[PDB]
Amino acid sequence: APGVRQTIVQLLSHMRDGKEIREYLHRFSGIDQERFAVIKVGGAVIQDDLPGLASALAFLQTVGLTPVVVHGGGPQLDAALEAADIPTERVDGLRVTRDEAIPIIRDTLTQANLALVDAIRDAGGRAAAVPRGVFEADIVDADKLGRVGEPRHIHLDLVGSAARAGQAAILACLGETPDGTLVNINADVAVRALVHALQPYKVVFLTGTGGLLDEDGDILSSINLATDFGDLMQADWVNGGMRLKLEEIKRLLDDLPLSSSVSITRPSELARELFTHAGSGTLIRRGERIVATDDKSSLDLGRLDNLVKAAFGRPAVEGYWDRLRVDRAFVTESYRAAAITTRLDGWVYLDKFAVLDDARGEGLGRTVWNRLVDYAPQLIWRSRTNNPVNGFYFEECDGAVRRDEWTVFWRGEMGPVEVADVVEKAFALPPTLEA
Amino acid sequence: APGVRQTIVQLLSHMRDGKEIREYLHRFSGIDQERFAVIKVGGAVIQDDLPGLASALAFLQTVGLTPVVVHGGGPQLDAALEAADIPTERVDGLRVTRDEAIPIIRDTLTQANLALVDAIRDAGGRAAAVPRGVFEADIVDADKLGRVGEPRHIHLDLVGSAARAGQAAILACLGETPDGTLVNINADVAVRALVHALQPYKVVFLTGTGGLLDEDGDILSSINLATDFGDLMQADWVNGGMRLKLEEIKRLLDDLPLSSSVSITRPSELARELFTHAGSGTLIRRGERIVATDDKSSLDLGRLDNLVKAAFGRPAVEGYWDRLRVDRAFVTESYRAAAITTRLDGWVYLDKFAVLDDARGEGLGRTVWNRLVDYAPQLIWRSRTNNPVNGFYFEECDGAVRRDEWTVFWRGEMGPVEVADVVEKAFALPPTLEAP
Ligand SMILES: CC(C)(COP(=O)(O)OP(=O)(O)OC[C@H]1O[C@@H](n2cnc3c(N)ncnc32)[C@H](O)[C@@H]1OP(=O)(O)O)[C@@H](O)C(=O)NCCC(=O)NCCS
Ligand SMILES: N[C@@H](CCC(=O)O)C(=O)O
Repeated sequence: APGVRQTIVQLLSHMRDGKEIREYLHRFSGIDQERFAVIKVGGAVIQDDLPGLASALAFLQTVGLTPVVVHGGGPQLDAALEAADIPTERVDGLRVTRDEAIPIIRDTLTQANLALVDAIRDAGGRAAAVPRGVFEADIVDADKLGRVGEPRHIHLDLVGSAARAGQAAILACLGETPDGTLVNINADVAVRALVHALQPYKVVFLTGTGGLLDEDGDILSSINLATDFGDLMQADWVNGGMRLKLEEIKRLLDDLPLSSSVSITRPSELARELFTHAGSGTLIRRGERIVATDDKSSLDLGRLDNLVKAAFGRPAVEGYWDRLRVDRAFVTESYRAAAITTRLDGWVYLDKFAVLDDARGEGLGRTVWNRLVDYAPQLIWRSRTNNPVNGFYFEECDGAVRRDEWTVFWRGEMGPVEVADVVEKAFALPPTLEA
Repeated sequence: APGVRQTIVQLLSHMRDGKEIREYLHRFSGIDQERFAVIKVGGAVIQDDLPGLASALAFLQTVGLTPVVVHGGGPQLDAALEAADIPTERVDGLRVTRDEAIPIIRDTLTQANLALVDAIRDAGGRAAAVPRGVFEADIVDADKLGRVGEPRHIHLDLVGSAARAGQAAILACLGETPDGTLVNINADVAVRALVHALQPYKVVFLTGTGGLLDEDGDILSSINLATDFGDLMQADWVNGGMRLKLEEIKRLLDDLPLSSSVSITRPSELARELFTHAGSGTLIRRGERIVATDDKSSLDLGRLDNLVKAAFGRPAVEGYWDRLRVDRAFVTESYRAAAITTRLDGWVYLDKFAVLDDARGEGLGRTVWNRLVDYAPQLIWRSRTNNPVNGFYFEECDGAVRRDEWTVFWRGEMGPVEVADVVEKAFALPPTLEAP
């Protein structure tokens, strides 16, 4: 109680991710009991890597947060104890469970549950076993699915306790009925119900794969449901399986504020993912729409003049804006990330790419970038040999010429000797921000 | 002890620099508690920045790491030494300090000691006051230099005590003859004797400037005495002071094991310095030497084939090694890092750069590489897209062209036409290594 809370202040204040951590914590003080963070976790995780999952969640709690873990039984019961005590598995719609199957489920869930609760503590944490008592559900089928039910009220009583106790709540997917009868609850429906009730600021999905994947099989860093979602469903390259993950994640995020955001990762990266503007693994949000224009008189110059001053660290120089010509402006509804292109001897030129810290974190920088380079297949830009955005530029560039102070990039398909003459012109261009 | 450990690690394991801090712990878990560091503090730094000082020294103490911090009063001591008076004389090259200076010196350092010890604790740490009882010296010269001495034997019992208890041992520079006589001790001669006695993994020199400087006047991230010490000592931009500093830093490091490393940095930087590849100071190793040669014959190509199978995921194609026509090669004395340069339509072109993780971190990747780009001012290379070292490449290139699979870099002033030419060539060169 004494030594912990304190000896991480005067600890992670000498660490490198340290200031950036203290700051989510503080601002993530939309405490309200357990409004902290709901976390679904695959059954094939509690199995194939417990000590990690358990170290992961222990860190959260000893750092400040109060996770509300929910868990399934996949491998451990979809296999083992049913192909074993020989009741077999009956899949109608998707998964029924006659009377004989119940004591197997009850048995196994309270096992993994406890497995996890104890593991966390083993790993430095404080946790609380909540195997039954939260999910009150009706049995909707009877003659069909046998003994499966739907969450008709959430009981936070027991969760509430753990929260004030400094413990993580570890909840299994069993629910009584209004008459006290046991029944199974697939975790998809059960995370909806819980996440509505609590209204959390964060929603993690801990999977073995620990991510969600772009067109090129790489990890999909960030999704803007507002802009990116449409194309995403109606997209040949996104499988049916993932399409659901989406149809079902929007369903979640639409039930929460815009403060809210879901994160899919694997435990070993979960922390580096909740506390870095980088991240690791897919982060999703309702996000904002982007307005795209070429009519300057259609732009909050003063608001933008703020966006720039804030992003760069210095003020644009006098009457810079009134002069500015403007080929195309892409600005996010909130004005927290913009790109403005002028022209240069007939090349699309990136005059300002300005994005704010928290805007980078919601993955909007990326979102503005995309629409820009979906506009300008040939694009020239410069940057200071300092601006730490250079590395993001270098992976988007196709060309790059370095000098002591400036660095010109291109993203067209022209060649070293074709750009040659326009590359020189960007270097020649004068600073439009001060010292 | 394995109680603290277990958990204080189960935290870092999730911190960006968690891995390197975890390692230091494990290394220095028992019996070597006092073998981790010999932190020397400028008398000037206990003056202005005492709080920040304590807060670093404190942050170490609070993760497992128990320093042996040594100090020497400096300025506050000269000011006080002129108060009473009789302050001057340097007959030799060290000061002369006579009987009258003593009572002041001892009570001046003693106070500085306490000051610091109590400071570390306020900061949150745990420390020990060792104002005297560690430095047993003989007395250099009677008449000439007064009551100055030279350390002969180090009595480490008081520091094992501290270290053993999880406490940073704060040692002040005060001597004591074998006939009991108390005596003045020069900090440098005193730190050398202690680093001997202890054989630390580290020897940190804390200052205000917090780093050594290059010809440019920027900071000198590192040094590789095996290679860099000759060059540095003939250079006309390396003044006296800095020569004399490197000299001493060498005498220490020749006396420690290989793993040892001297850092000179600033209190605010100590963490970054000791737990990031980069740090915020000048870091010095004894290091290993590099050979340069036009003479493929004169190389262990069997080793090299490994160095390159181990760096890259896979090994060179069949016959790559026979075939190869070396322009120049720089291989490190241990074949943990090598640049191999061939020729391409005239230009020097970089056919192999391979640096193992362990070597990349010790700072050899750069040592080979400076040696390369020094030989080949105009250089053309290439790298795959998914290559770890592309960022360092891009920091070092003068321009670069990127295609999906590969990327061609270059250095040196080089006309557009000159460059597009050679570039389309290096894109053409076929895989000298096997595929993924
Ligand atoms: C650009 C250049 C390198 C040549 O290649 P190119 O024919 O123009 O084609 P590009 O290099 O532009 O195409 C490469 C890019 O397309 C992109 N791309 C392709 N598929 C993609 C995908 N699924 N997702 C995202 N980006 C994708 C990339 O962003 C990539 O570069 P990257 O490595 O930074 O990611 C050029 O500077 C050049 O050398 N031109 C001169 C031509 C010549 O023959 N010169 C000789 C004498 S005149
Ligand atoms: N990336 C390596 C060589 C890879 C290859 O050409 O096969 C280098 O340039 O040093």
